[PDB]
Amino acid sequence: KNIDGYFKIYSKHTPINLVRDLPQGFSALEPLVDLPIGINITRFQTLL
Amino acid sequence: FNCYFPLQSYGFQPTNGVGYQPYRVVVLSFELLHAPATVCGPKKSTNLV
Amino acid sequence: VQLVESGGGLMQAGGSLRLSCAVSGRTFSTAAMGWFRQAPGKEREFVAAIRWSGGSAYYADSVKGRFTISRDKAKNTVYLQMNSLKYEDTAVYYCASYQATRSLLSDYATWPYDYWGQGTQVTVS
Ligand SMILES: *[C@@H]1O[C@H](CO)[C@@H](O)[C@H](O)[C@H]1NC(C)=O
Repeated sequence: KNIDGYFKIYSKHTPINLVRDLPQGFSALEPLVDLPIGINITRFQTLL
Repeated sequence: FNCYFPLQSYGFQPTNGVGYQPYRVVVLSFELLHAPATVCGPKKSTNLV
Repeated sequence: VQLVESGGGLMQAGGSLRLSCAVSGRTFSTAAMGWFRQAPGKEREFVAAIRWSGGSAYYADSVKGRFTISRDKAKNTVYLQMNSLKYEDTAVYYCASYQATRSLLSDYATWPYDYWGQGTQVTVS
């Protein structure tokens, strides 16, 4: 998310046993990065 | 005639007058935009009691 | 900068000869190259100067209309084409670089320069 000029990145790694969709269950994401960019963002894409 | 190069060299010799001696100059300008402020001072701490 | 002259030698009056002077190091875009000559027992005398950017040329009266100075930027070389050789033109010619960006090209006739080549002998018969 991109709020108040800060780019915040939260994440969580979990083990799973499921090949179709998102596992059902619950886990919280701890913050990883807070970037003070002040950059307007409106679009994004993924890189594989 | 009436067509000159805009620049000219400085004469910096060790024996030159202080008025004509070379001086290194740095001008620091401070900017507050619609962005996070990312250049801050040291903000010194103290001991804990 | 390092200056290396070439092209001197013996020529008959009326002939033509091309001197070369390769410029290396800090070849400034807003500098100039000049050719000067010193005859035995005489003081060094300005001959011709050319500004590196644009190639406008300035000549001493003693050589105006006879000699041409040119430079090849890509090769960082200045050339002196010595046409209509005369007895008085006999001298050692040295190529020098003007690190002083002078607005008025004619000022390079009297400016004391910074670095000097080794010299090449020209003898006019
Ligand atoms: C971001 O976009 C809004 C409107 O699209 C604009 O008012 C604002 O100046 C922009 N901010 C930056 C830092 O480009």
